Amino acid sequence: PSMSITRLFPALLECFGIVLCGYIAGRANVITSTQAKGLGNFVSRFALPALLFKNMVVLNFSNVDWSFLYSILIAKASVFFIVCVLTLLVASPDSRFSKAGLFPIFATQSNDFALGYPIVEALYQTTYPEYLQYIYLVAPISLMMLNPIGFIFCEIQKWKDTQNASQNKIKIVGLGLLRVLQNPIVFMVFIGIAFNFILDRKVPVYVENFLDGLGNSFSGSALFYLGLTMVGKIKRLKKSAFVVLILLITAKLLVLPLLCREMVELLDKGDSVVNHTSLSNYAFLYGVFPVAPGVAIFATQFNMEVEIITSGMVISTFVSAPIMYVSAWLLTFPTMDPKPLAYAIQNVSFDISIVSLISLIWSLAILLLSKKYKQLPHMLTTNLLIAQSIVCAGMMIWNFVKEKNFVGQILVFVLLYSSLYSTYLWTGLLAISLFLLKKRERVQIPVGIIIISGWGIPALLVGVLLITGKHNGDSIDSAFFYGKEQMITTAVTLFCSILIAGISLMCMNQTAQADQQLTRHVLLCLLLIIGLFANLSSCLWWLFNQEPGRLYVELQFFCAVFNFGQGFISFGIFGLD
Ligand SMILES: O=C(O)Cc1c[nH]c2ccccc12
Repeated sequence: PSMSITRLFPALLECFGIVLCGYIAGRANVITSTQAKGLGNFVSRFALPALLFKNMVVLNFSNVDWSFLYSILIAKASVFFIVCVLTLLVASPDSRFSKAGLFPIFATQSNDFALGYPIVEALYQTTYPEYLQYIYLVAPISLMMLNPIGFIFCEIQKWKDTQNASQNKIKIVGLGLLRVLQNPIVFMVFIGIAFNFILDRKVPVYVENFLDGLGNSFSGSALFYLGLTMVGKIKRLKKSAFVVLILLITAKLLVLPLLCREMVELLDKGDSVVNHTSLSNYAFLYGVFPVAPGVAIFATQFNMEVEIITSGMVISTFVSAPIMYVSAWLLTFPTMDPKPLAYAIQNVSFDISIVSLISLIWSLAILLLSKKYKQLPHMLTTNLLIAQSIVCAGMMIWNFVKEKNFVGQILVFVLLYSSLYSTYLWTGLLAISLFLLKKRERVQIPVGIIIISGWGIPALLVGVLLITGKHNGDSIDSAFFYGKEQMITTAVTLFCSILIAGISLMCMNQTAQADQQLTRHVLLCLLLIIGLFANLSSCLWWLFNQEPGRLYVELQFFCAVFNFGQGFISFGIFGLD
C-alpha cells in the first residue's frame, strides 16, 4: 500500500502498552515520586531536546514540503480561532479567559513526539520518509504560532484576577510569549535550526551517537512518564465539564483532522493523485494525535483549570487509539481492490479481536471473581461476555484457519458465527430479561431457558446454515462463507434480536411510565442495538442490493468494528469497576 498500515496495530499497541505499563507501575507503587520527577526531568530536559536537536540539524529545509506545513498550520490556526472565539462567546464572563487560553491550545496542540512520531514512523518510514520530518516542523511552529495567543489569554486571566488589573498589555503579551520561548520544544528548535547552518546539516559523529542514545529513548520514556502522570488524574468531572470536554475532544480528534485533510486538499497542488492522497491522508492522521501533555503542564503552571485539561489530556490519549486505528484503515480502503479489501477487513477484525478479547477476559474475570455472575440480570451478561469472547477467539482462530483445511474452516466458522449470532440474540435476551426484572410482579426469570435460547437458537441457525447453504471455500470474509444463506440467516438473527430488544426496551420504558444495575444493562443493550442496526444494514444492503456502493465498504468496516469490538462496550460498562 501507500502506507504500511499493517504496522499500525503493533505500533499502537507498543505505544499504548507502554502508557498502560506506566499507569500500572504508577498505581502499583513500583516507582517513587522522586523517581517520577527524575523521569520527568530526563524526558523533558534531555531526551526531548536531544530528539529535536538531532532532527533539526539533520533536516534538509530546501526540500521540505512547505505546502503540508502551511496546511496543518492553517488548520490548527482555524481550530484555534474557532475554539477561541466559541469559548469567549460561550463561557462565564469572569473565568472565560483561562478557558479561552487553554482550551484552543488543548484543541490544537498534540502529543506529536511521544506517540505521533512512533506511529508515523510505523506507517511511513518505508513508504514516505519525508513525512517523519513534518512532525518536527509542525508541532514546534504550531506551538510558537498558537500557544502564545492562548498563553496571552491565560495571562489576561491572571492579570484580571490579580487585583491590580491595570498593568501594561505589553507585559501581558511578553510574559505569554516568554513561556513559549522557554518551552524546550521551541527553545531547542531555534537552537537546532541555527546548528543546521553552522554544521551544514552534518552532526559530528560523536555528537550523533550521543544524541541518538538520548533522543531515541524519548519515545518510550515519554510514554512511560505519561503513564505515571495519569495516576488518578482523571478526577471525576462535573457533568457540565464533561460536556465541554466531549466538544473539545471532538475538536482535537475529529474537527482538526477533517479540517487538516480539507486544508491539504485545498493547498496542495502537486503532480500526482497518489502523492496528493497520501499527503491528504497523512494530514488526517496528524489531526488525530492526542492532546500534548505539555498542555496539562501549562494549566498547572497557570494554576488554572487543571481538572478539565488533565482529565481531557488523559481521556484524549486513550480515545486517540480507537480513532487512529479506525481512521487510518478507513482512509486506506478507497484505494484497495475488492480482494485486497476483504483481506483488509479481516486484518481489522483480527486486531480488534485481540484487544477486545483481552478486555473481555478482564471483564469476565471481574464478573466471575466478583461472583456477581450469579445475580439474575448479570448471569445473562456473563453469558453474553462468553459469547463475545468466543466471537473474538473464533475470529483470531479464523484468520489463520481460512488458509488451512476445509474441515477446520467449517468447524471454526460454526464456532465463530454461532457465537456471533449468540451475541446478537443475547442483546435481545438481555433486554427481555431486564424487562422481566422491571415487570417485577413476575417469578424468577427462566434462566435455564434464556441461556438455552441465547446459545441453542444460534446453534440451530448455524446448523440450518450448514444444511441449507452452500460453501464458498474461496471466500476471505467469514460473513459470506455460506453465501446468500449466510447473510439471510444473519439478517434474520439480527432482525429477531432487534425486534426483541426494541420491543423489550420500549416495554421497559412503558412500565416505568406507571444490584440489578438496570441503567448499565440498558446502556449495554442500547449501544449493542446501535451495532445490531449497523449489521442489519450491512446484511440488508448486500441482500436487497446487488452492488456494494462505496458506503457498503465503510459500513462493512464498522460492522467488523462492532462485531469484534463489542467486548469494549461490555468492558466499558462492567470491566472498569
Ligand atoms: O507534550 C508534548 O507534546 C511532549 C511532551 C513533553 N513532555 C512530555 C512528557 C510525557 C509525554 C510527552 C511529553
